[PDB]
Amino acid sequence: GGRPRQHLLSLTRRAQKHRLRDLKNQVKTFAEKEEGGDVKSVCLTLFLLALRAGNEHKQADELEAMMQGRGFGLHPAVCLAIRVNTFLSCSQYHKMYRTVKATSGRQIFQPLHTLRNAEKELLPGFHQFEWQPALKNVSTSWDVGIIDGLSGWTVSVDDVPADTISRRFRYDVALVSALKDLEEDIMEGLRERALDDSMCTSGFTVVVKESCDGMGDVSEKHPEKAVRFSFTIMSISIRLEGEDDGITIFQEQKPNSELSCRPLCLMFVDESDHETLTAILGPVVAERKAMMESRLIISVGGLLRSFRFFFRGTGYDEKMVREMEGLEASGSTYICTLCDSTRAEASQNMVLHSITRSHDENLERYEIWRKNPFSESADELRDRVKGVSAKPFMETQPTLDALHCDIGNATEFYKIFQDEIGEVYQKPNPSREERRRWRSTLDKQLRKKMKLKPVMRMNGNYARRLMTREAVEAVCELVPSEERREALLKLMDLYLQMKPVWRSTCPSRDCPDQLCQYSYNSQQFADLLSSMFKYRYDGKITNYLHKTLAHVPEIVERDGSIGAWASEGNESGNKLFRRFRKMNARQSKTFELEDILKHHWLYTSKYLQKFMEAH
Amino acid sequence: GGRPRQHLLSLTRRAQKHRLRDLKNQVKTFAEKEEGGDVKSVCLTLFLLALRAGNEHKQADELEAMMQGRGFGLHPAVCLAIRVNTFLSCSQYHKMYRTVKATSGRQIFQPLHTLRNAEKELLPGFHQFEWQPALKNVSTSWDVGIIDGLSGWTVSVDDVPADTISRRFRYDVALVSALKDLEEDIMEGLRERALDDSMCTSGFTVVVKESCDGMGDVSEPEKAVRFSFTIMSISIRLEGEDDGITIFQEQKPNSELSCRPLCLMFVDESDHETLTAILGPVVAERKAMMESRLIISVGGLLRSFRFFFRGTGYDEKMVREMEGLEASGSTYICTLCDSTRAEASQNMVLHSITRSHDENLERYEIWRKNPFSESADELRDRVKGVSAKPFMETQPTLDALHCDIGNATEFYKIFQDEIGEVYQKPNPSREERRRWRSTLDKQLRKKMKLKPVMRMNGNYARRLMTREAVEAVCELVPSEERREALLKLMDLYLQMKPVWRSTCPSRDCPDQLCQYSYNSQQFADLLSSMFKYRYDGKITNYLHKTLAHVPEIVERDGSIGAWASEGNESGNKLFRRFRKMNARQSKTFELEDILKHHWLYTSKYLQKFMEAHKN
Amino acid sequence: SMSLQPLTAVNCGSLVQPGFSLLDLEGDVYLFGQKGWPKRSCPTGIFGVRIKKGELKLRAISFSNNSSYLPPLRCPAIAHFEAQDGKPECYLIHGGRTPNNELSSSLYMLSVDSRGCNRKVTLRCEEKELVGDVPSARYGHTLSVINSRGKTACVLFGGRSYMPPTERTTQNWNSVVDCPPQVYLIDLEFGCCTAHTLPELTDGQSFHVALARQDCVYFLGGHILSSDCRPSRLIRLHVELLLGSPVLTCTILHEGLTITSAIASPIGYHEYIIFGGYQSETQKRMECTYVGLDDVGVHMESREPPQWTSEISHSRTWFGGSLGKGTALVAIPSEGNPTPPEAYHFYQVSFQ
Amino acid sequence: MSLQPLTAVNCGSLVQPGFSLLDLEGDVYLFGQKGWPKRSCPTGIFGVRIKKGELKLRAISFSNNSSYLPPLRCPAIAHFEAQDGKPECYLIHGGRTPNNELSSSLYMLSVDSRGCNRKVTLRCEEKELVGDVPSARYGHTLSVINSRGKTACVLFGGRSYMPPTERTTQNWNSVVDCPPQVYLIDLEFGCCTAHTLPELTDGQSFHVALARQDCVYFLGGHILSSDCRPSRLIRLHVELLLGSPVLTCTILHEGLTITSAIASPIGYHEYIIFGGYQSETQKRMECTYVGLDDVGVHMESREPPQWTSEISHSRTWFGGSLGKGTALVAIPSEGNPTPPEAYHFYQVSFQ
DNA sequence: CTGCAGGGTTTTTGTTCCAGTCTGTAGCACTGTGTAAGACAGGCCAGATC
DNA sequence: GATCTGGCCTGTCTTACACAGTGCTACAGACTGGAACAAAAACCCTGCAG
Ligand SMILES: [Ca+2]
Ligand SMILES: [Ca+2]
Ligand SMILES: [Ca+2]
Ligand SMILES: [Ca+2]
Ligand SMILES: [Zn+2]
Ligand SMILES: [Zn+2]
Repeated sequence: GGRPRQHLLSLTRRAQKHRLRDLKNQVKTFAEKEEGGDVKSVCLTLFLLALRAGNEHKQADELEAMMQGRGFGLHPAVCLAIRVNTFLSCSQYHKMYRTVKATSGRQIFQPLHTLRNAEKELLPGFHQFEWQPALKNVSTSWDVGIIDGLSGWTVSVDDVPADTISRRFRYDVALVSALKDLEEDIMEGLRERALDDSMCTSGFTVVVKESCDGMGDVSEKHPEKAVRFSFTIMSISIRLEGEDDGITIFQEQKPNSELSCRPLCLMFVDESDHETLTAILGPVVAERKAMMESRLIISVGGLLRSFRFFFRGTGYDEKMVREMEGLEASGSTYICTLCDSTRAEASQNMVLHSITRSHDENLERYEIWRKNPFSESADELRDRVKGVSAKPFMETQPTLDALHCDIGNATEFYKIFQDEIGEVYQKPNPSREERRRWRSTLDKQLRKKMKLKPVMRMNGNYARRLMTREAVEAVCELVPSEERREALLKLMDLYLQMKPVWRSTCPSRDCPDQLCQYSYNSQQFADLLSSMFKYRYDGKITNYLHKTLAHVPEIVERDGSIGAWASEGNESGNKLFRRFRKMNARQSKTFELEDILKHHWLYTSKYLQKFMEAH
Repeated sequence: GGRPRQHLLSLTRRAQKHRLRDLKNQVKTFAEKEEGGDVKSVCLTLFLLALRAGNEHKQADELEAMMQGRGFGLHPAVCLAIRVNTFLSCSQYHKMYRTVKATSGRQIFQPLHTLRNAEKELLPGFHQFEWQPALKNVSTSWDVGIIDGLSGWTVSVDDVPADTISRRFRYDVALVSALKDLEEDIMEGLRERALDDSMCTSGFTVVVKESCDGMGDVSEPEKAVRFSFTIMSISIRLEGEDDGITIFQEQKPNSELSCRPLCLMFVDESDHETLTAILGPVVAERKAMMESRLIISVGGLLRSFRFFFRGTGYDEKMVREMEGLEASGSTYICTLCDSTRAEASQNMVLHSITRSHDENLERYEIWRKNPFSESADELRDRVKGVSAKPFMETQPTLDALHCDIGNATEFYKIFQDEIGEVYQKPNPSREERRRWRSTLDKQLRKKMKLKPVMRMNGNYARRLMTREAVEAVCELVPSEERREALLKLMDLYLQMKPVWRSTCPSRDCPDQLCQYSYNSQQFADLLSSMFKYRYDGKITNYLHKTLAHVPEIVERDGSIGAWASEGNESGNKLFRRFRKMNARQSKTFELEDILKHHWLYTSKYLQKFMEAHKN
Repeated sequence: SMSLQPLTAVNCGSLVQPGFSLLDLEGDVYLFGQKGWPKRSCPTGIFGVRIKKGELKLRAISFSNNSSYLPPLRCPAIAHFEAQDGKPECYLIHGGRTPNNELSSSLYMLSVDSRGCNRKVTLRCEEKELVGDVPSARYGHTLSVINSRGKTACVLFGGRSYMPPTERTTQNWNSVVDCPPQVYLIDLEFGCCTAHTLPELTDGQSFHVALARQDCVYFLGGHILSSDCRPSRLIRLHVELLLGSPVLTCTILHEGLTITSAIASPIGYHEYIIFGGYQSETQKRMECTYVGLDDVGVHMESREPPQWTSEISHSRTWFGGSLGKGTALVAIPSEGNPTPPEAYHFYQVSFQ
Repeated sequence: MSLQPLTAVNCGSLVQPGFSLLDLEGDVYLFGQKGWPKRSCPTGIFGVRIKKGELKLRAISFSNNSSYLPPLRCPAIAHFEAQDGKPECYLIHGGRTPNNELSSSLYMLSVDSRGCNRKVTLRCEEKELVGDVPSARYGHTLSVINSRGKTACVLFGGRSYMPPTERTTQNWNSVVDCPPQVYLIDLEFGCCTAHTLPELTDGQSFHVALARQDCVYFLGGHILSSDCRPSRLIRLHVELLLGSPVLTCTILHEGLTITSAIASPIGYHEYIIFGGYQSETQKRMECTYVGLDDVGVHMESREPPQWTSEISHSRTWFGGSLGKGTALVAIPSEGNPTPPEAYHFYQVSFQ
């Protein structure tokens, strides 16, 4: 008969060897002839490919990790990244940490104190530097961390209150933090571009983008208004040593997305009151002005290397732009921000313009206003000085906005439709309710054709589903005359033709065909407006019209993009700020923003997002 | 020629299968010829031998623990424990997870959907059971889960509308879930008592404690009520002369981590209608449940269960509102005797327990029918304060927390009256009352450092009854006699506070219990001697409670600090924190989320994964 | 015509509950039924009503010694017992649903006994037992008195109820089903009770209004839950009290009306005008309804509806009762956060 | 000696903690509007009128012969007496601007024409300064003197930002009293010259002055460096010993300690005063009446009008002078929420 | 010898289809929150007026 | 020489609206096989190139 067959994994390893000696020696001689006797790797690959037969990837991946080295512990860096990236507050961390730690026998996470120790390498204040020449009226330190913003108001009762609350850094140390962070990426640009290392020590140029926006009435059950002033690295090119008009090394690839907008200052103040805003932002301005002259020295990759700067101040909505620039607010006679036209001198001539507006000449105009060396009259002085009223203080390249960039254009097309329902050049005096009747019939028409329920005000999505040759033809169904229909078709066709040019990121790379052909297209546009629709723009024009027909090509030639400076991006980070406050309150206002900024600036570094693989 | 063949550990799995095809089919034929056609165990044993022949024993032992023993990281159960025990959201959890796996392979945590499948093991509706005998007027179902709380209210606007948002469990299923939770501890208890397991499957005994009191201002309607219960103790009766063997006794019942939620409703505790209209089904459950024997397969053996209930943890206001007695501080105060208000002043201490729930019913029938044709208040006397119909049998006890806070506010206003020389001036002024408020306010602001609120919490009381703080307060009232008098009062109070705070006074302080009668008696004689000016005939409720009834209560019950209501009002903080960071959020769903989370938050099969692997 | 005036209650906003009733005893008007069990301020629940200078005031009522006290029912039935031999003047109440949502199923004969002194009223009750063969517990029905040459009795019909006690289920413990179409001929002395079936009573229903005269009764519109519909038919029974079997017959009318949870106003002996309740499950009626009746027949024609305010024509629901003799009280559930806490504005309507 | 509340009807959000006021030819003019002027009003000078207890406002304008003025915050005010050659005027210098830079440029403000319909015209001749010019500084004071017999002007007080050699951008909003050297201002030529005396041991701020017949008397103030609130009431005597602007000074004993004063004269040289604060936590509450003659100043305390409690427990306050024993004060109005009108007004008067 | 064009060689890697199987993510229903576009009132200035 | 109203201008509520956060779910795309195949990497190896 014989001994009954037992399952091989229940017998001792001696009986397993007895019953598997045949296959053991077979695989031995097979490995000798095929792979040079590498028995362990061959039996590993066979065990794996047998595991995947039953679609059981999991345990095979686990054991694969048990092989080719080990990853028992977690890099403290990634661990701090995982506390921040998820808004986990301190004690929350400590709790989950104790849990997992004494769960299974190994220190998978790192604990608090070592986390914070390793973290202190990432805030401002950790990489010494010189400055050539030494800075103009600037502190000498390089470890000075989070300075309170108040900037030493003697708490004296007599004067303007010192109750305002503020926390920030020193601009320079912030810049050096961001750069010393980005060492990995700059060395990647070096390895890609195939450029020397001993001959890349001087000719750098970093473009740094400023931005400031108000932020209203932080909602908390239990200290409402807020202002956040931040910057963002944009590009770094080479300049050594021949012609090299420009060789970019690291161009940011998600310009606006709040993942890259490093906060620098925060103040429980209101967007409105010029006073306290300047009273804090002064130091920042002083540094900025003082910095652009000198050049910067920093060790990166062992070689101390040089850095210059140019600044593109863009990130503001028009109110802030008038404020810093000194022009009225807002629906003024000096409607533009680059030309000087009123409404009218933009109405007769629309696009045949030239940008001249500049900072130091605004200073000049202001001095002229104050002294009035020609002793002319009030409105005389206003017009002869081009609407400057107040001594501005901060250089801002007053660029067009990308975020709206349409909403005036939207509501303008909306009104135009409502009027082409009507007959304006036959009845140039419509009444109160007839325009409403026409609007309602237009809206019901659209609702029946393009599924766009009526609105009160123009969001983006509304406009984007509006500006369609399809919606054009659908609304044309309503206008009677077979003639003006095709006219506005030509109109909206040109407008569609030109939209992406300004909402682009790099038309010099994206779609240069319209860019090169743009100016003539804008000309045809203005022609159609003045010829077929003069009834409405005799002397008054919408704000954004001046921009969108004025300087878009000239601005792009000045810079080379539009969206790559829109503060629309910063408007995201408000979601961050508010939640951070809701989930990492201290909470006394003195340390409230202290920790807010600490955690925020932590959130916004490359170093950690690189550990956000999800790959 | 031929391309050089690289090491086997670098090739792709398609190229690896093509390189190994020969030995792959050879291992297939060897497994099929000699091992019953199972290649998986064959290659497992082969990799085992190729490792163990290399004396790299750690890696092979870890592999052998991974197979047939659940390695695969840490656990699904511990994972859910972490995910709840620190409030991490679902997006939060997944973001942590895909990171912690992305870098540092060998995934530790588990994805979400595996926790979706895991949760089905701890909610209600999973472990089968039945009643012996079957249950009257309760459904035959057992696999149901979270039930819409209305009990299926007819929506017809003619009747009272279904204006309420409420979800709950099926009380019996909640019970069986909590019991099958306590299986680990009951098995260890059968161990420790040196008791058999296959035998003694007949005399199990469970006691259940249940409480309910909501909170105000849940907003930014607005109120809520929370009815929850907690397994208290569990003992065994077999089989005769043996009075019983306490198997498990809850070691920290007063704290949060044992308060299983069972119903929640957006109702006020005031409008007595919607309250019963919801809580009805629980009433039917309780009533029909007192008799039948429960049967669960715990520890492999389906064993009998009985039930005694002890309804305790309602704060006094509701205890009236559920005993239909006059609301609330009228001449009838003692919830346990027939005593008047004044008959508690003439005699304060010598009273017998008379209140019998079923006699409250049978006397409410005497109220209604009036067999002796008595007038209104004569009948109020003849029934001894019974007005409404009793609705829920509450065991005749009191809470610890609200009783001691009432003592705290009583001694608070005793200070606010002794700071006035009121024993000479019998009628103080309201504005002088407010100024005595302010002077005692700065008094306790100078020493012991506590703040003013218009309504009081627990720490205020526990640090408010101490002797050196009394001497910090005695330093104002001028007399030398009254100071020593009420300091003797504070001392005698410390002779008795942990007597009702006792968990088992026959252990913690039998000297303070056996002398309790004499302490209360000296208390009463002092009130009659030196403070009779205030307690001529007007007494406060909690004072009578703590003075005349404590001894018989503990003598019959076993403790008072046991059945206390600490957990409820304290964990409504956790309710709030839940609705904050875990809601859906939408009315009909806020609960069906909150309840799942709450009942999850409180299972031993999790809490052990915080303490048991902490020490 | 008919007219409305916006009122305001001075010191009462928490006694009136979604359901209540109204009663006239000897020209004197009494509210009934409060939210929450009796407070110490009034151990009765009955309240004197008053409407002056746009203000709504209230007062407490009292009882005798042989007067058993009454639990605060919410939606009972009502029928004025005509003041006659021997004991005027009763006002029967039964049996509604209780605060603890049970059903009392108890007949309470309520009347006035003495006065004053100073506008003061003293009442009594006799919770009468039912010998039978009694009607079961239920609610939402209505009943009225009849006289058959010349015996006098009182009869009920209708109502909903909880599920039968066997099939009752803890997850359905609050749903309700309509009563079986069996009418109960209620003697008062003695308190005998007898149930009667009607073969043409195609189904039970609820929430109907009805009135009797000279031993013949007409039942108006309510609701049937079988189809979730509201029949606009009308029914009529011709019944008398023959010794000793009070033989009874009933039959259908061609067309009645579609009203639910109405407001019954008297003007005269049997001339009534109704203020309407609800048309359908979400659309309430708005118009009046005059109904003449006699031994020739019921003769019916609409009336002119007043001009409602913005709120009542835009609120979700309303309810109220009649102060008697063409005078009435209504209520609107208010909307406010903060609560005023006046959740109920008050209007008064009348005739001419 | 009484108070009465006012009502900020509208235009309330345009008055800020610090500002100035000028009485001239009836109409009183507010100065120092928060933020740069709007197109609502180009100049910034507002005309204020008050009827039945209302606080209403109207805008002003200039001729072409005029310069346009920055809305300075805490300048120094000085009344030019009406006589030859060009009466009459008010002098301002130099305060801080809505941008925290500083003027160092006095202006000579006057009225020009009216009405026709009750309307006013002004001009603003900035007077260029040769010297030895004063450096920009604020909170300081100026005064006018007419010394046998030509008229000139005297400056004193002031803090600033540290000189731009230790101008430190962490402290870039510090302050420290300028070295106390008086300056002498002739109208034309603007022969500005510095002087001092050893008695001028240290210089103060927020100290209201008062002059008459070229013998000036300095009132209570404060010094940061020593953190004291000294009592050093001073007298100083000047005269034009051409070609020498000879000066003499002397300390006097009695000097009250009251900061941020509110000066409303009534008599020829009689000044009833409020005073902002007693100590840098505890405000002053009581009034003050000040005589002075060729013998000298003589003190007295009149009756304090009954401040409502709401002002009594304020954290701060300030005010200005409406003229003739009557004046205007303001409260930072704490409301939950803000109205956003942060300033109720109570009116004050004499007898 | 070099030089490249490209012939051989084995070895990556995709390559096609049908039945499963896991999982990562987008879509859905949902009311709290900031908002800025617009209705507006109400005040002011010039025009017609007293 | 002083008063009254339409046009209009500018600060002010207010209210539609996006949009963000959270569980839940559904679906789609990566994962299993046998043959039979271009197309390329880089060793080699010839063969026409001086
Ligand atoms: Ca903004
Ligand atoms: Ca914004
Ligand atoms: Ca309570
Ligand atoms: Ca409470
Ligand atoms: Zn321009
Ligand atoms: Zn008692």
